[PDB]
Amino acid sequence: INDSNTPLHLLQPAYQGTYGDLTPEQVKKDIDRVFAYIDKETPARVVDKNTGKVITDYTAMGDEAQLERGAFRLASYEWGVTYSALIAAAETTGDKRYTDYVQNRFRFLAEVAPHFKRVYEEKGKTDSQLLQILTPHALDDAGAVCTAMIKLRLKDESLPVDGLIQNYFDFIINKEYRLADGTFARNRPQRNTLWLDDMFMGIPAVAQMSRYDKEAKNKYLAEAVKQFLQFADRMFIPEKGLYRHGWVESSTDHPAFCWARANGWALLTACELLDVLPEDYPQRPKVMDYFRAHVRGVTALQSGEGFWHQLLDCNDSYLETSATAIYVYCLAHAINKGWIDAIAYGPVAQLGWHAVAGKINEEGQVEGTCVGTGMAFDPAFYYYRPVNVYAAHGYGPVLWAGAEMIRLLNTQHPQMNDSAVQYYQEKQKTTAPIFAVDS
Amino acid sequence: INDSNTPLHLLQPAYQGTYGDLTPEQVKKDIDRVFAYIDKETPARVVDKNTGKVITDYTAMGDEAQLERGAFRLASYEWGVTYSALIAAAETTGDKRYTDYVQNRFRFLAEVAPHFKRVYEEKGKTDSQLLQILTPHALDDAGAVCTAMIKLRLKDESLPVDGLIQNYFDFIINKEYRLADGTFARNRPQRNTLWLDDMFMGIPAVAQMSRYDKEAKNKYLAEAVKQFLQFADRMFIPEKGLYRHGWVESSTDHPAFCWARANGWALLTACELLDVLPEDYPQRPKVMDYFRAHVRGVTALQSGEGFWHQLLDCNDSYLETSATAIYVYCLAHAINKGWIDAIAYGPVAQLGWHAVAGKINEEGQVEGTCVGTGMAFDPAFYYYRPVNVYAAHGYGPVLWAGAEMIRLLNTQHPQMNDSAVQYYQEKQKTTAPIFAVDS
Amino acid sequence: INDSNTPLHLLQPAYQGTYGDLTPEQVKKDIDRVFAYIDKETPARVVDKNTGKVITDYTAMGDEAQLERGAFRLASYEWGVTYSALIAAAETTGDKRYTDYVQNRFRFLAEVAPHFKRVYEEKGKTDSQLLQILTPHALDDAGAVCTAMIKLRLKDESLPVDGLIQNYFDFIINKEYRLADGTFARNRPQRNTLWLDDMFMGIPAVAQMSRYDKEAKNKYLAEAVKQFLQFADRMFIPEKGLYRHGWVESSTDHPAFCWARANGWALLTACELLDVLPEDYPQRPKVMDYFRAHVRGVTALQSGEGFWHQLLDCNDSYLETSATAIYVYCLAHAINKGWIDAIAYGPVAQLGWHAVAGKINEEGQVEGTCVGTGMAFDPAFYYYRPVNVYAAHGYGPVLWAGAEMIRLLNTQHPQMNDSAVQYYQEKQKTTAPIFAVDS
Repeated sequence: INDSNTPLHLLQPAYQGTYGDLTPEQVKKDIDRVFAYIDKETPARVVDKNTGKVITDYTAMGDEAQLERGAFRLASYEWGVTYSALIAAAETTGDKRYTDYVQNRFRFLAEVAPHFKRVYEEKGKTDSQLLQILTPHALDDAGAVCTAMIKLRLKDESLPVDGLIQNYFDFIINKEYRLADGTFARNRPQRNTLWLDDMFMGIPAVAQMSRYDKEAKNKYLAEAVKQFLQFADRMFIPEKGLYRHGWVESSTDHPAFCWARANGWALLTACELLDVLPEDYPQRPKVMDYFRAHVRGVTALQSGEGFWHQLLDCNDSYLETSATAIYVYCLAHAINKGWIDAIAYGPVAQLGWHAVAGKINEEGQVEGTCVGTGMAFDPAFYYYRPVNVYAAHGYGPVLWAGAEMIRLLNTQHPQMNDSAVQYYQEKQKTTAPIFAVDS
Repeated sequence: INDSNTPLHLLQPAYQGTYGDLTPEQVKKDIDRVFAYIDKETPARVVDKNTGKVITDYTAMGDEAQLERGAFRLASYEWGVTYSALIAAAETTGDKRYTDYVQNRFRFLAEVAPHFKRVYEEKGKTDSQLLQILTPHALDDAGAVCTAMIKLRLKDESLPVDGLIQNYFDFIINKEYRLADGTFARNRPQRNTLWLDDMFMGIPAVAQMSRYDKEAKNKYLAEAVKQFLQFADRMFIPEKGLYRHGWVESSTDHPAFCWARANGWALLTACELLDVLPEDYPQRPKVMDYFRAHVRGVTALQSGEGFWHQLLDCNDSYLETSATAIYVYCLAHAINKGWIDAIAYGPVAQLGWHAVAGKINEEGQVEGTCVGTGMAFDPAFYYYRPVNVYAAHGYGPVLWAGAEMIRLLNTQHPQMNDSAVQYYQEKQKTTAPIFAVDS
Repeated sequence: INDSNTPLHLLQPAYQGTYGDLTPEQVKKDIDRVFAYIDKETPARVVDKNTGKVITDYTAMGDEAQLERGAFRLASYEWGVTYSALIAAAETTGDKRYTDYVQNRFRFLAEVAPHFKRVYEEKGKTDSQLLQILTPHALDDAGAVCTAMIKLRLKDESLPVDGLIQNYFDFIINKEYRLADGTFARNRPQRNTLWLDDMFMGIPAVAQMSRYDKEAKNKYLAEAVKQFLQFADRMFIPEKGLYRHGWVESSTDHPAFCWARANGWALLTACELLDVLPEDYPQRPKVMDYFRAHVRGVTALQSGEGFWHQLLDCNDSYLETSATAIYVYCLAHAINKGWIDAIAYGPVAQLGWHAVAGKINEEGQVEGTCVGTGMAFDPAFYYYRPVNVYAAHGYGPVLWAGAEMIRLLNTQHPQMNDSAVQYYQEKQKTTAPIFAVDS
């Protein structure tokens, strides 16, 4: 084996993860494993908190009743993402089990919410999970879930979630704290702080409400855009093509910690907003320009393992799964929508999927996901955020990425060429390992 | 332990070093350990170089006499930093032992210098340590020590260091080699070379002399500023917010090796100069702008361990203690002075202190300090500079950083919020792990 | 051993590879080891492909005849580089063995080519290595070899390579696929793709043909420049000072994978072109500006080990030998030619040579060379390219770098100063470890 008798250029590279060909059947097998797992870990039942006995007489129950505790909460913002993912997966795969799940959980929450409200009113206390639904106090308690409920209800008028949607959205649009200019804000950890996460916690709900409330379509399109641009003005870093995680209004400098998951939330927000805006919307160009600039900054920092780093621009920080999945979804979606180039980005998405699929264990858990994480102004905090299989943030994104990869693989015609994944818009009529595209 | 039954977001991160709360008492305990150590390793006595017998009849001694050799030289530029550090520490802590040390060493050097001069004149030879004091040949032999002597003498007219100050400063201002435009320069390793280190070796002395010589105040303020800006024009790299270690006038390109300690010296020079300049000094804005830009470039490159890298912009180069300490001092000082934002930078300084305190061993030595280091035009030289507990460069900076951290902690009200260090200007009236700041 | 009794600043650093002084004799010893090895692995004989029996009656042979297979192919583009390297090495060292080798191989190929053509015409098949020579189909099949043949023939009118040169160049200039604007291009892996490698596969041949065909000098100088600038417009990344490996015309974004070897090919192309252009050529300034900007971008990313990384701007990608060697050649050449500064770059080249020489094993093989590598749009492909001693790409560059380092060391007067390699244009009259340059 030498230069004269071997194509050294065709030697099998020693990848640590998987590389190369991907079939939509394999992607579906993997999201089905995650789906089967989360299905059994998100029970839609009321039980006695002391004995675990199933409660079915909701009119009679009291402060002993709670939602059965599986590994993941049904109405956390993390699960808001899962619900949106499964709505999308039903569409790209045609597997109605995915939407049956969302139907079932939403109908269950709609059914029981009023009874728990009555318990709270009579007893002064109830399941803390129900207080999140009934009395949200932050966009984290409302937006992602509200967004998914709007999406499904617009596909099914029989879905009885209007009461929940109105409650959630009344909080978002009328009660949530904002800066003087209206930008969704927090007073933690500092007064008048913007969190990159709130682009995603707040904007998709507003964008979807423009579709749900006919009377307020223009008003909500404009508010969704206004939020987007008021956040991006302050938080985007044009020199890097990345967003800072936080921005404190009083601070005279605004240090950038380009945390991967929140950068995922910003990329996903652009996708959610661009899914709704009319193609001739007058501010669409500015939003699209921001999206495209962010795509370029994020993708340049993909690691050799296909994952992205916890701090995106710090290649000594750990590789994190949930952000990686979010980016894969966004990139596949943007290619599918015609927003970004398939030749340039298809292989990025594909490699990212290989990376993510390698973290779906035999049980269907998603490994390597950063746990719930707030805002810091030092790098040690970010570098050392724990990872755990039970961090709920991994699940939605993996499902959504898989769903979108199936669409991408069913539309495009990727093929290995010279040992590299290449995207082709027409099927190449060759099995040669190295080839030129015909005229 | 899962998403439903655990706050995974409150799990204890597996830090390698310490993180979080810091009390001024702990900082003081640590600088006291360093102080006790250096006190016993910097003897202020004359001994016979052959027998070690203590010499007290200075009028009678000859070329056998030398300063007793402890681990660290009393009048090296490294110890010039230590003296300035201890002057500062006495002020922020109120511990007069720190200034007693400086008083003692300076009075000893003032006392013996004239006798060693007489030995040199009569015998043609004396202790090489005394030749550095009596006949300096480089800013390294004069500036940092002269600066500290001016600082203390202005606080104590009984301190008999005027002869030493005049000798040192005559060298600096009249004998030191300069470029055509007056910028302090060297002819090593190449003709007409600027060393970033000389910002610190030369400028603070000139700035302090403006305070010491009433007649020449304006002249020395102007020269200090002129040096600063003539160095920064050539050596600052605006695209990085960092300084190059060296600049050779003849070279048509000026490669940047952003060596951490010398970048510390440049940051410290800005602090020393800004401590002296009137707030309405006409060139102060340009100096402040340079300082602020350097702060932003340095802080962005802090590692996940709180240390900075030997080459700042090379995250594969070793983490170095002395530079880290210098940055901590500069950042705490700038916050204390109102030059930079506390919310943005307090946690940077605090993490850096945790990092540094972890390198103060039980003996009181400072580990991980880069040894004396000249100028190169290749990266291997910088990457492989040895570290040693006896590198004197670590001591001053750790003491000075600790002193300034005590001030910072006694003024600000930092507190953990959502597992991250946050700086508050008013004490928050809560022990909740996660909280919003009140209106 | 402490601060008072030891120059800690003069302690021996624990380098992993070699550092410091380099003699032209040592460099020559190392290239002689590589040369002896490749000499025995590149046999210039025809043999029966079944038995290995040497064939000397070329007029009588048939489709059984092939070039004897040693470890490296005689007319691959990799060996085109080797031939140019050895022409250069003969000049800087005066060792005629180097040019005797090239003479021998070129005369052998000139002698046998017509016989193999006759076999191909009569039998319909022949040695695939001869089909590359006789019927090139890509610049890889022609340019580098053609370039070397022109170079030697212009030094020796008796070298009977005009038929091969005309055949190769007819392909390059008239048959090779180009973009609409004339830029040499490929239709793999995508339609209308530019490969950074083709700067080197195509431009030097065109530049040399301007010297070989008197009638077409102006025409070929202009075409060489036009190619250079049409490639660089699209492929250079001014913000990084680096080139992207690929550029697909249809893509709306052009992702940058700054692959080290192809960046070497672009740097080498500038050297080959600048060797030919008149110093008053009207577009020379634009070419020189591109060269100088690339020098600055490449050199800033040299690792602490002296090697450069497989993806230049990804410090977590492997250190690669062939690119490193190419850069060393380019830098030494540019210093020797007066194009870049010796003080700034001599130590870069010198360290790079130490790095490369450490990969020349006792057998004379070159270790750590990336195998033949095509174009990807994901980083995993690049990060995981295999390395192999039989990758032919290492040999030419090491030889050429060594040859040019000998010239550099025989012209300049480098010397250790303060433990760092420093370049001096006049021999310094001192053996002191640390010194100032005299007035």
